[PDB]
Amino acid sequence: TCPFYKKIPGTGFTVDAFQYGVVEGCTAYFLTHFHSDHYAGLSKHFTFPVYCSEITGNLLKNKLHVQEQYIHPLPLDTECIVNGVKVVLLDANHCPGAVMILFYLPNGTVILHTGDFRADPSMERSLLADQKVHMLYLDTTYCSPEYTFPSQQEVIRFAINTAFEAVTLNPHALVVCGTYSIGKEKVFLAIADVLGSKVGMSQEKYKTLQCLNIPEINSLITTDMCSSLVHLLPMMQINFKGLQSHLKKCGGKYNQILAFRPTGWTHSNKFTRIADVIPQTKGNISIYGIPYSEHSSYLEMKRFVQWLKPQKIIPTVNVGTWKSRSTMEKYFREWKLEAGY
Ligand code: NI
Repeated sequence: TCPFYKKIPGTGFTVDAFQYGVVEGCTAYFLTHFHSDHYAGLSKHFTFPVYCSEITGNLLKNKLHVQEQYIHPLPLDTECIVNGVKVVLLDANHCPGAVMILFYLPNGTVILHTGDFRADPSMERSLLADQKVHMLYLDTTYCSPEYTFPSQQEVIRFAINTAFEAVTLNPHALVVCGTYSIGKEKVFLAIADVLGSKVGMSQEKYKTLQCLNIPEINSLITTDMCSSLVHLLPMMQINFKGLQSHLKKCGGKYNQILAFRPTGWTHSNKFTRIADVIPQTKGNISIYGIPYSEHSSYLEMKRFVQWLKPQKIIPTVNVGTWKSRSTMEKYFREWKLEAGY
């Protein structure tokens, strides 16, 4: 049965609620982004209206085979009436196609559902600036002060510089990057651009990337592995055994691998600056864990919420333990007392 924090009061609407069967009283199912914990339950047999971004709608139709007649894509930054209620979709600065949803309830209440997001000061100048929000359904993934990581720009700078140095020292090195979902495409695209290579990958991943409206994409990716010196592999294969086995398959073209594992936060963020990061190495194989996050840091989260000044906060992440819930509620009260709302 559908939990309370996925229902929007005073509407027929649910958010990211496809794994509960037919939800009583739901006339429209919103989907914030195409990540599996959120789309869990959708297939070609789904027969209710789904509201989402154009990019999420491309993935629904091509990857999950949802029939076209039940996909309702909405443009961003645009007031739209859905089943008699005004809604707006905003960019969530998460993965491609990810949105936040503003709902303007018939009784005058305004609700923001962030989906998954990486808060940014640029959001303070979206359509959020123009009016008050009463309730915030908040992505609280890293809601604790220990969660620090660098900007995405710093992380990409480190990766480009590392890859370009390695391959310039040894023109016979292969670069490999791990993936298990959409998001974080900048990691492998920026490295392939510095090296003058396309990115090589499986037919299934090429298919997924072709749904994302990235400009000039036919110029950046390929299924011809032999023509590429940046390869994408499943995240599970990014270990010494899996990489050794991949190197065997490349027909003696290469004699070294440099591999990247984009993770979220890891406890080595407590001690080591991005500049100082070092790989794990075994023989002719090196593996870098790089803290490329598509979720808010604690400080980014706090800044957003103190700017928005919501009357009530409903967390959507870390909601299963009393310890987590009590910790989050303590930070929300701190933020409110400090800023004075
Ligand atoms: Ni996500």
